[PDB]
Amino acid sequence: DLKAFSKHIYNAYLKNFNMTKKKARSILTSHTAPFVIHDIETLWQAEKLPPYKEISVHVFYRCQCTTVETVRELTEFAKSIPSFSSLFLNDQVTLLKYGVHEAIFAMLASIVNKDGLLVANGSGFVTREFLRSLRKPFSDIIEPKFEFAVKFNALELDDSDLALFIAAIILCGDRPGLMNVPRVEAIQDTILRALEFHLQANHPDAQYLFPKLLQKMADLRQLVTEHAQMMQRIKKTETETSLHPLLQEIYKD
Ligand SMILES: O=C(O)Cc1cccc(-c2noc(-c3ccccc3)c2C(=O)NCCOc2ccc(Cl)cc2Cl)c1
Repeated sequence: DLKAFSKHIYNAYLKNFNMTKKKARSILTSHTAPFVIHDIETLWQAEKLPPYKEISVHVFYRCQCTTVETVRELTEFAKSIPSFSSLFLNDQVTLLKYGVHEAIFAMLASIVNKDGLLVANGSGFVTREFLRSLRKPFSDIIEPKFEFAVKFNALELDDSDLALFIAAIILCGDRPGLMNVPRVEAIQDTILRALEFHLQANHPDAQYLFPKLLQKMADLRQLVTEHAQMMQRIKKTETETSLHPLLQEIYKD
């Protein structure tokens, strides 16, 4: 039953991610106010990490922290869904490795907002204007994600949808190096059907939300590809930086 499949996943989502969209959205609106980060002053105030010699590189190390923690929650999430863990440990790793960042930007969108994004599970808010004022290499690597999130959040999906959405992303039998490609495709088609079903149910007036959402899934594949290339260049031109060994493993390709 797809209805039972969409709920089981949704709960796996509720149990593995610290920041849900429901919560994030209310903060970015009400309840209590986050600490705004817009310069050396405030960023440290908020932190009151590898060796950094400037603000830009510093923020670079921040994002990594955010993405490492997310890769962790995503692994736990990806494991909470039975079928996935049945796959060979290798492929399990493959799926995560190549789909990890797509799952990250899609969810981070839930934390994003026109003027900035929430950090440390809502504790603070890093303004977009601050990010645009960093050395060219770093300023424009974060920006694309802002434009993506904004358009993405527009489809106005909720955690119940996201749960399925990121599942359909992590379980992509199209990643390079999969052993049992067919079994992955099998699992994904179930997810995609639970996704299909669920949407038409949860958002009945959004007629093309599904084919439209699948496209956003494509924009992410593209978004990450460009991101990896920029990571590449930051590794090549900003010899002073470095990346968490975990990210070091994911960016081996
Ligand atoms: O490649 C990695 O795995 C890590 C990495 C390295 C360099 C740039 C980005 C990257 N490019 O755009 C994004 C991005 C932008 C807007 C919304 C969502 C994502 C991020 C990203 O991972 N952001 C999360 C942390 O946001 C933080 C946290 C703390 C601070 Cl003080 C500042 C920032 Cl901006 C990620």
